[PDB]
Amino acid sequence: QKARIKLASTNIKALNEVTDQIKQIAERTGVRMSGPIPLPTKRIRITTRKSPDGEGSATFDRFELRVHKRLVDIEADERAMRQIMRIRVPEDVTIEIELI
Amino acid sequence: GNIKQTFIKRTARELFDRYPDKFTRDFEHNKKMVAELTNVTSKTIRNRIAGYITRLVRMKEEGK
Amino acid sequence: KADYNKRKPRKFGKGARRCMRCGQYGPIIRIHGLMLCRHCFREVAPKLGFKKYE
Amino acid sequence: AIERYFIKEGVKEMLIDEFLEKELRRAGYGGLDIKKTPLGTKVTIFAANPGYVIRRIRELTRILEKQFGLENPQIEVEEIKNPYLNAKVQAVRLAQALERGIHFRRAAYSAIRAIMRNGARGVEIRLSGKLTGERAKSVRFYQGYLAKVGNPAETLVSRGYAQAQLKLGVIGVKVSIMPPDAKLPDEIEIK
Amino acid sequence: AKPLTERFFIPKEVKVMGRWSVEDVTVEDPSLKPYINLDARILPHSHGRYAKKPFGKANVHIVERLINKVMRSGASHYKAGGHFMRREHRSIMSKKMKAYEVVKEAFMIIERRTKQNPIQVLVKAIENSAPRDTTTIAFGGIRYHMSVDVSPLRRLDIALKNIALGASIKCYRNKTTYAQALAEEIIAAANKDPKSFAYSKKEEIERIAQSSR
RNA sequence: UCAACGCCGGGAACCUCACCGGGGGCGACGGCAAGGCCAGGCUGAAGGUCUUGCCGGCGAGAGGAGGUGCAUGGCCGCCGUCAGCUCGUACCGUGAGGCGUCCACUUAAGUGUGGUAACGAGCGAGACCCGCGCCCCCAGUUGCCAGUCCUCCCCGCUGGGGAGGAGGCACUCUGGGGGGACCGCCGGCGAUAAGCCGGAGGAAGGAGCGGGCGACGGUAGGUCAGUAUGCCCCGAAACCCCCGGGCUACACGCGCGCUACAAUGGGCGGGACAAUGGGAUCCGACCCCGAAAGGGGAAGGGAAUCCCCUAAACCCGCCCUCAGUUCGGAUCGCGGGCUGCAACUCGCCCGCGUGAAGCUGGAAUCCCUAGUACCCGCGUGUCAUCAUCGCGCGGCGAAUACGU
Ligand SMILES: [Zn+2]
Repeated sequence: QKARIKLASTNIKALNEVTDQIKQIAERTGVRMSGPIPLPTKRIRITTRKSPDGEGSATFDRFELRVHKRLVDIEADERAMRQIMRIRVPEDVTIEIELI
Repeated sequence: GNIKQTFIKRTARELFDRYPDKFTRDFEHNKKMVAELTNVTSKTIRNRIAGYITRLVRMKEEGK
Repeated sequence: KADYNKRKPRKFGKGARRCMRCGQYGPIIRIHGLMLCRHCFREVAPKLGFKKYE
Repeated sequence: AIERYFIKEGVKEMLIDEFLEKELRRAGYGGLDIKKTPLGTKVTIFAANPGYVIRRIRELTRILEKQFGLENPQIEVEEIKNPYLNAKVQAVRLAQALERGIHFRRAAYSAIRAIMRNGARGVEIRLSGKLTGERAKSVRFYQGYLAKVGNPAETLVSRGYAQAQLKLGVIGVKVSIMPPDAKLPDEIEIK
Repeated sequence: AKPLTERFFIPKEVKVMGRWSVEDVTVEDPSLKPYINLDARILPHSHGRYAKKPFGKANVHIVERLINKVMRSGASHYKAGGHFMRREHRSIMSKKMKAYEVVKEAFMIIERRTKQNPIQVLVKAIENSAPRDTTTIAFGGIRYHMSVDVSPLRRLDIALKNIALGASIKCYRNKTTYAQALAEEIIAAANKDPKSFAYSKKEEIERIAQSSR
């Protein structure tokens, strides 16, 4: 009877946006939500050598891509889904919803 | 080095030339006054300015 | 005649992976489905979203 | 899983951007944007002379997903506003000038004034190569303000690079512009 | 084997390792009194907290300093007893447990053989192994080998290093153990026997210094 | 030479490949059928080519891991994490040029306080960005289990100890937003200025700690063998494909390392204790085979849910007691396996045997100021298989100086 929402993004602006949206929805309406819950940030590190040749002292570039993760549970009302599915979902955010 | 730099010292002297008695000999009051009066977004610069102003006030008030 | 012109479909080895930008063979970043040489990755990383963060 | 096709998308976007930067050079290329609607791929192409893009557009629409494999692509063509603040198009403009046969001091000073007129706090152009004879040299023309080092360097400044191909060889053009809507940390304004 | 009342030892009073007191110990050199820490403790382990501060070593218990000296490999880049002592994989480097136990056994042996407090023994040994030296000074262009006095803290460092090196010497590639060697060194230096590396080098250093006065 | 030599991410079985031996393809554009194949033969093997027939109706451009890094672009190292490098107006000089940018004190710093033919500006330093450590607010799943309730099991002495599943977000942790440190207080030393050393208090004390971004310039420094490019050169070829060899060859001189020359130890059996990261024909718990390496099934997991994962050094007891040994472990024989189209040249693991130099090292020389150095193991990159390497992670944890 509860629906679970997973949010993933490289930017926190869109995340704050979507989460405040869902909070306003579930507060103006009568329906319960647990969260939002911050999951551990997932970072991808790629370390490579600068030089295109083999001469000179060796120096290394450390490149890092960060991914933030949020979780919510929304209680799965009918108006809930109808008013949640139609929200501005920018392109820098990935959303996945499932049932329990 | 604990050497306060150009704009720090200049802004202190200017905010002091103006609004003179709105500052006193306590770092906390001076800090919040600086925050009120200036458009600064970092705490380190604010605190250094406030400390320099405390020193200015001490020396002016009770000496040269 | 027309057969001795195309390469076999290797499954493993240095000769089974190219760089889609430069065409090199050897030193290819293999990490997370990416197929780019170190040079090309170091050139186009920010346009993919990587940063300093050091 | 996650990054397999996340990075797939990033890589293909970069490669298509490159193909287009190379095939839309006469028009003035400024960028790209992709959004896969449920109907198909929305493909926004910026430019400064949209007329050049337009049966060319048909050949693009087809070749794109004939070779790289998009699905249901349809292309839009916008026009950049204030193109004299984008270092990319300015670099390509100057390279095309030098290829036409104008002298480099003239071209550089012209571009500098034409950029600084329409609004800018600072500009820097660097030319490198065989400018005077068969031994190579480098020369810079600058004006105004810049932030060569630090984070604001990446955050605020626009940078561009291009290659001029003459009968003798390659000349490298580097451009860097600062916009007027900027401000630095120590640049305070006192109440 | 160790008996159980020694393998599982529980202290009740504040005492070095729970066994040996300090109130009956008395220093006599007025130069070294203020640098010989005799505070009542149970565990001499400071976890490297007093290194940054210049004179922070006067707050460390003598036993902890000795343990840290004993925690060594021997003699690299210099010869001691005639020869390099390089172990490099069978050394107790960054292993304070073993040095703790070595010092404990040595103290037990000392108590057994002397019927006194090993801390008093060690104190007298330091007093007798601390040298009161020469260096090179330029009075303008020209340089002379001169004789200069020494400070208490460097005296202590010297004495402790020399005791530990004497033990490492007498335990080198021989049937003797490190604890027995350390006990021998300490007793010898405390009763002023030339059998001791430390007393020997003290006398040699003062001898040379006397020349170049 | 520093700034070459575990460097070209260069751990090469085929490929990589650029080298050697031998084969087979290859004429965009332009004007004077091509090709597909049953059987047999040449051939390492091949409609590659010959017998057999049947079907089918000349110069350039491309390309080049070919030459030139002394024709270039872009990128990288070094001077150097150095504090330096320029401009306007005025003034001094016939002029090249000078001043400013100098003197005194002062900082990690052309960083600042005063004086002065200079007055004012600019780039760099700083400011800026990331992480560590302390406190507050918000949040409670896939993370946590203290206090609460119910079951179940065990011990000795009913007093203790464990396992579930309810139910909770107290604690830990996770991650967003805020606070906190400023020579601020007090002592001294300093021109009464800029500032220096110390004491408390405090999570933290003197740009708190550690990193990223490295100015104007120059080095004919390196890279055309990463891609791009001017000139020069190679068309049945230096172009494009397949087979086999080689880069793994060894009288020797060098750099960087691994293992040791033993008791500050070797072996056997018992007892403990992490973090970083990664994971679809991938990680693989759990069961069964096997002495070992390994084999057969297979839950779950797209990763706060499952897995890689009960690390070693350390502690306890027993044997060895200063010996070329129960140190050391190279070299060689027989056998058993994995990956892979293929393991001889030229892979990795397991068992039983074999048992070489080496007894602390001259002249000379390297790295290191604190959670640093020494010691110990692990992850990841490369990767079908292969780590004495690079990039990182935690465990145990000092000695000396606060100088010239
Ligand atoms: Zn590439």
